[PDB]
Amino acid sequence: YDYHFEVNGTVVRHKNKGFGYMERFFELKESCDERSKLSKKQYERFNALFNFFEKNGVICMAKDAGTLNTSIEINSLAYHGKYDVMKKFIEEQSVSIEDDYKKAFFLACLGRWEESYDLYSNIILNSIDESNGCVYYLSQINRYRIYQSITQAVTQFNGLGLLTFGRHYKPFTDEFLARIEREMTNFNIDDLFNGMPFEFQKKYKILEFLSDNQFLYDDTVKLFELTNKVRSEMSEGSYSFGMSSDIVVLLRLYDNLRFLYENCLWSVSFHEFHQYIRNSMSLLIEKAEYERTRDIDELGFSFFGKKSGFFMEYYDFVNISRHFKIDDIKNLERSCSIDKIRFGEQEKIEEYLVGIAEEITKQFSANGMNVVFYTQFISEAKAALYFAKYVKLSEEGLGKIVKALLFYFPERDLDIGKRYVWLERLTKCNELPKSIISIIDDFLVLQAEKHIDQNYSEVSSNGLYSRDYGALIKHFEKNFISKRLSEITLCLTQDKQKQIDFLFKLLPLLSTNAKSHLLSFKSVENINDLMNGIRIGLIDEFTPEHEELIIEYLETRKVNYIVEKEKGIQTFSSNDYMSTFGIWYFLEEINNSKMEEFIGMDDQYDFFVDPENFDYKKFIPSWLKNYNDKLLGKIAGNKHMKHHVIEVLKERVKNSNDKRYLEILMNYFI
Amino acid sequence: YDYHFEVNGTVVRHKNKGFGYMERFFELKESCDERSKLSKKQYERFNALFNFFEKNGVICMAKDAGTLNTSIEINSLAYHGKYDVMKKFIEEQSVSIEDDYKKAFFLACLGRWEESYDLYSNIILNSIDESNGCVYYLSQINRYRIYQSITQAVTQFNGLGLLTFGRHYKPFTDEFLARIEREMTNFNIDDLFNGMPFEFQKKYKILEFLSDNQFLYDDTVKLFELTNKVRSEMSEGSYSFGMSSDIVVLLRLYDNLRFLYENCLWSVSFHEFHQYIRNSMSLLIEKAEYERTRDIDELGFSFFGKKSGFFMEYYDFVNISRHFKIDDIKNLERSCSIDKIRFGEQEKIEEYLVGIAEEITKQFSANGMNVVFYTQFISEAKAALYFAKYVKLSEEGLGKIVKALLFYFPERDLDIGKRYVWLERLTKCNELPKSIISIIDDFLVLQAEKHIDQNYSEVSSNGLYSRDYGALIKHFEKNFISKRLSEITLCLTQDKQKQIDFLFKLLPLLSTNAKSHLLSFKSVENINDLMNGIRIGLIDEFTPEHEELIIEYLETRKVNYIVEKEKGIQTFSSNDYMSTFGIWYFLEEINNSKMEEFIGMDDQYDFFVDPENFDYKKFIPSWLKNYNDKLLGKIAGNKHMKHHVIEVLKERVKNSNDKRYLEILMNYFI
Amino acid sequence: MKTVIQDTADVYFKRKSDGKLVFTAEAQTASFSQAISEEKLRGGIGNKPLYILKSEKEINLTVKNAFFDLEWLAMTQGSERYEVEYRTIAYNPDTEEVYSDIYIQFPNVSPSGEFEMSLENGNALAPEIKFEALADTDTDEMAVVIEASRD
Amino acid sequence: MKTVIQDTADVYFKRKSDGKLVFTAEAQTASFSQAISEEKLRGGIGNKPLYILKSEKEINLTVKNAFFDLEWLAMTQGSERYEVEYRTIAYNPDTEEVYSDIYIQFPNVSPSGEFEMSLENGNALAPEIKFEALADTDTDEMAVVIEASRD
Repeated sequence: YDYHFEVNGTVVRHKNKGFGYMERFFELKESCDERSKLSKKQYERFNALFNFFEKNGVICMAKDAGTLNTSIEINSLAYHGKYDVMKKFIEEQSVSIEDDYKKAFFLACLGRWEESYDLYSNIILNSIDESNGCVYYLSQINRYRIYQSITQAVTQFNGLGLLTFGRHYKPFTDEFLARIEREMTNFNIDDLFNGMPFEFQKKYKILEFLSDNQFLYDDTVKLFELTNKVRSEMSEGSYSFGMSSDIVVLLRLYDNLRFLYENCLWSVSFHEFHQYIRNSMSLLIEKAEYERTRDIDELGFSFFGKKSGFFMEYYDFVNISRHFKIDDIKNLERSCSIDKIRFGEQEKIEEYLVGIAEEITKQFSANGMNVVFYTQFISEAKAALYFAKYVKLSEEGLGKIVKALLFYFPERDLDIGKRYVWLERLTKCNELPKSIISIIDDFLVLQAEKHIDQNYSEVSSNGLYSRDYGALIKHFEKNFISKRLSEITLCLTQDKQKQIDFLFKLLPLLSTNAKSHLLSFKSVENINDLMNGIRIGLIDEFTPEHEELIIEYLETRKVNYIVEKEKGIQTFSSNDYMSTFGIWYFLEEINNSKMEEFIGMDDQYDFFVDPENFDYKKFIPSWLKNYNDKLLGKIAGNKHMKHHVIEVLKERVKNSNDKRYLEILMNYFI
Repeated sequence: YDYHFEVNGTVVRHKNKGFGYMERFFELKESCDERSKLSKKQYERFNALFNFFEKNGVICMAKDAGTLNTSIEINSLAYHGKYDVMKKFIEEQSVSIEDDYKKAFFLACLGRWEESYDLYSNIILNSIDESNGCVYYLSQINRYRIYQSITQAVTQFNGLGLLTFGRHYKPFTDEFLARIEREMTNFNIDDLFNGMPFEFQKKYKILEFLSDNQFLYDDTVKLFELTNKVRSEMSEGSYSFGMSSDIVVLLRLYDNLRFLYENCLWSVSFHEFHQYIRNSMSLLIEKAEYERTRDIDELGFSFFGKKSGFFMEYYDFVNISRHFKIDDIKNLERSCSIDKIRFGEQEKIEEYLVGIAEEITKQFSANGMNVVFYTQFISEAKAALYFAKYVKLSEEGLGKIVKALLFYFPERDLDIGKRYVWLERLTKCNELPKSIISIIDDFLVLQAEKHIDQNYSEVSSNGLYSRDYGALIKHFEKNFISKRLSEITLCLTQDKQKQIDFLFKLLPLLSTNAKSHLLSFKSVENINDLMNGIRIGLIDEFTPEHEELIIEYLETRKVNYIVEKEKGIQTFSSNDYMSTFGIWYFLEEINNSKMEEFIGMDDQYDFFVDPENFDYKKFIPSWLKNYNDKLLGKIAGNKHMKHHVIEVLKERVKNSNDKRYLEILMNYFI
Repeated sequence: MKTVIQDTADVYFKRKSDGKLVFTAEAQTASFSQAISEEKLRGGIGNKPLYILKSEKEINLTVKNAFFDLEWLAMTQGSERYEVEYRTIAYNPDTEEVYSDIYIQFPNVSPSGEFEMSLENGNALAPEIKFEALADTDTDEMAVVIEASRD
Repeated sequence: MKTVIQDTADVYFKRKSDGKLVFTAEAQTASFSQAISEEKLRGGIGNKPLYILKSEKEINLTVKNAFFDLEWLAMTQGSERYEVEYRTIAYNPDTEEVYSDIYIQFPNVSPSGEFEMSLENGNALAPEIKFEALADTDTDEMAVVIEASRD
């Protein structure tokens, strides 16, 4: 506690009273003539000290501090995610203990936890007879962390494994867990540093924090202090001269990442580390969002002209791809213009994402499923793909990404609507040439041919299905003939009701001969298929038979409502057409006045069917989000639906932070 | 770690592989017959245990828990802030060692650290005669904490306090400083617990965490995790059933306050503790405001179909006054709409503010005012008075707080403009009785009498003075006209000049003979006469009498601007009179055509006086903030450039969450 | 008795085509949310339509209490997509009497969370798991609610 | 060398009636905020254009150092204003060369120190001090600047 080493890289004296042994070192550093007055022994000592200090990031002191330039460079093979070179390196005969240490860290990173304990045992037994306690202490930490990992993995395996994984998985052998429990039953962590030789405890005080959990604790307390400070700063909208709260956060963040990774300790892959990384990154992106829209009153242009916007690099991409969670990502992007921030040096992030795709293909192609490595990698890959939509990606890279995503990804964590939305946002930034169109064609062919039997039930989180898959293709491509489904239709004789209907929703992607053949033996007038026939306008305008079927469904719905009200039951359905009758009657699609006989059944039905006599207190404000733009245009022309929606917009716009409501108010109603 | 105890009092099996004797005790608690199955000794131990547990609120175990209502009570006289009771209690003769410890804590709370340190030494000396361990450890921690208080206090007195006060108020004899420095030279508290005999650590291991600084670090990290969870459910429209992640925050805040208050520990008066309360409380108000307004389809109100509404109580107000600051209250007000929240327990609040008021009056009435107590009372008094905005005041209470704030509050910590802000801040939610009229009147009188000097300046950071006090008086009731006050302030046989500046000050409360004397004693004309008289009574409907003055002012600013252009020094000139002059030009208040000779030198002037030839790329969003109301509507009736202001307001409103921007854009422009 | 104000709920999960009791009991978190959104996935159509009212819609929910079951766990030790039913009690603010019970059931569900806690400190069990609301083309799905208090 | 981006600033204090000088070599946080907001009444009365805009103006600053200067501090050891003159520089993004210096001067400043910095652990000094923009009743004051970059 004699000096402070600030995050910037300066030195501040704390408790010294005699000679300043610290500042004289930098005095010798700056001077050149006085360098030569040391002997050869002292010269080589000073050279060693110089290289050590330059590599560890210390530069100069405050009284000599000016415009400093700090950087981070991680050479650890784990961070770059080149698993191939790791499985190449492990196939090598080690020469020293440090090589074994790096190998054990590798097997821990590759998810091969089993023999990782064996290598830890080897390094523990072959290290006692030498004077370097760093390796021994690090081995202790690694083996304890591994043991805890096995215990928690077994706990969550026997807890919910049988239900989430489909079938129970026992990757860990019984004798191994029995032996590790027998030898771990009486191991405490609070005494490792105290109960190990004196020399380690004086010479290496610098390794004390790794003993207990207090190192993450003391990182997180400072992180939280910075979170409060930054939040207060955005609330007040002040300025930060010199160094700012975000650069110090980022520098401590990078320094912690580098130290935690390079020295090859396993604690980098756990939930608390995830929270640290996540809250730091979330603060960074949120402040980047906020600084974009600073008002600037009289001062900003003089100092910060041509705003140096935050540039997101590969170092800023891999971490987000690795640790975040999809729920957290959709939490964050709803409060920021995530599209706006630039993306520099796309080549290395491209190679990163292509690497994920290729090793995903290699892993899932093999019959050997390494479940242990499988657990902690799904979220990594999903976050990588989620953030991959925010970068222009090479055409060959796009092809690899789409061919991996549509083919090799499991159905377990990727619903059909999920996969579709993911690919849609991916294609938002990149064009649609013949390649990715061809992969989507191959995929829809594969899913269509897999559905031929009478028990291939299909599910989706949103009931999206291949309908909108084909709709996207029709939205980009125009004359797509689909010789494959054309042949499939040519081979579709009869007694394939599920197969016929599912492809029937893919009508625009068929050929003229294919659609002519499919028109026969087609499901004639199913009410749901009436809705599907006028989804986009297959049957362009309403026919009287369609209205008769609509009134039949309305009678069924009203008798069902009577039964439910007798039983006191309220139902919510994804196939709620209740709004739809009111909508089509509102815009004169149907001229039948029988719709008024069902007023009071559904709140949206009442709102749309009877504008004059609707109870405007029953107007849920979440209904406007699901209306078309021209529906919003026509809703601002009728006097009945005018006096109240303006007030509703007025009150939600000040009682909510949802910008879509503001857009609806601004663009259309005013 | 045998069992994990919840914040609500429930217990769950943690490390039990045998008999769950919590379960046995719980089933014995509800079984009177089994209670009677114990003899007198065991029955007495059982009932002592029952009293102790109900003091800690141990209710039951998890699986039998239904609805639980844990009580919250603080008996500590310090928490209630009865300082006179504290002085009376210490004044009594010492009785027992617990009494000695409590009275030492009382000295600490009132601030007299000098004597309390000696008392702590005395009790640590005399403790050996009773063989009690807890007193020993608490006295050690108190001594450590008080030494920190002293050393930081004296260092900031030497460093900054001299600049703040102007006089070096040394509160300690140097002999005491030498004593405390000599006695504690190389003591590190980490081994304080480690050195106390083993019988203690088998008995009082629980109080260990209080030793190191982690005693706050643990709860800080846990609270930060709860904040993360709360913000995670923040922007999702969440509906968490039962004990939601918010109630636990208030529970933990209360239990931590009870632990750190009722045991007579001095860690209350530091920043590190204050962080806990300020953050937990801010989160409470945040989620309360969120819960106030939301949208639901059918089931949103079905879940937990009631809300506590965060009904604030006297405990909450004590927290308000104790652990916040003016700035923090400011971002609370900016963030949440505290004005809507409901005030509960309307009675004890006036006891609290009356106690604060009388403490101020006795502190600053006689020549004896102790800087030691002045160190800590300022923040609490400021917080209480500043938040007293929404209290429903009582006649005697409102009078007491008002003359307490005006009369006896130190003038160094607040200037006249800020008193002016604070009184309206009190009067916002209530009316102005004759009592307030009389008190504020007398304050104006003796304050005008206070500043009449030769070299005094009466500087203010807000620029508003007692004339504006009279202005608010009139704005609520102008029937009272100045009685003899203008007479006593108006007796001047020419005499000096500063009283002349405060003479036209109080114009709208003056006698008719007083304004006749005004007319005799020089006319109504000055550069500051603009924002003095045109501020109060002249204002409009004629002002060509100052056309020569505005021409001269334009000439001065013209030579200023041309010198700036020649040199490049720019300037600023905050009290922008040309702004008011351009406003006059726009508002038809100026018909002369020589103002067009001044285009191109001021941003607002160019925007105002030259609608046709003002470039619109030099837009300023800060002007969108304030505006006006009636002339804002006038300029909203614009024809040529109606769309540019609307467009810039649109751009700011979409890109900013400021509700006042929305109010300005929607109320008049729409 | 001063100010906490607590309540309780009850959570059940079933399985299709069998009367199987394989799930936890009592939700400490019981966090519930509803998500409805729309995008430009149909930024262009052949015009003259009626509408589609896509609205996406999504429901999320999570619990953590453990000790799910042991007998049926043994029988499964040697894909119906599961079934969930809920029981909650509502009180009248005027009387605060036990008079109404709320019935909630979702036919299709999917518990999909991370299969890794990876925590340094020993936990008190409670493996929190989130749930999602699936859908099929057939009919209904999502929520069917029955209201008690026929008094 | 990759991405940090740092700069510096200079802060000079002075009290009137003589050319006394305190200075801070750096100002780490240096939070600068100008707040302009209005107030609540409804006086109205049609023949009264409000023209308010509530100019008011209050400025918040922040300074940290370890230097109070030794000459007269020891003289007082054994209310004439505290004016501050900020010093700083600016750069041209096209050239990134030292060509411009910026001077900020305030002629009415009153230090506003909060007297409860007292904390739990020994920190790296940093006695955070905040100021406030004061104003007399005469005219002008506060905002005045000097601009370099003549070339």
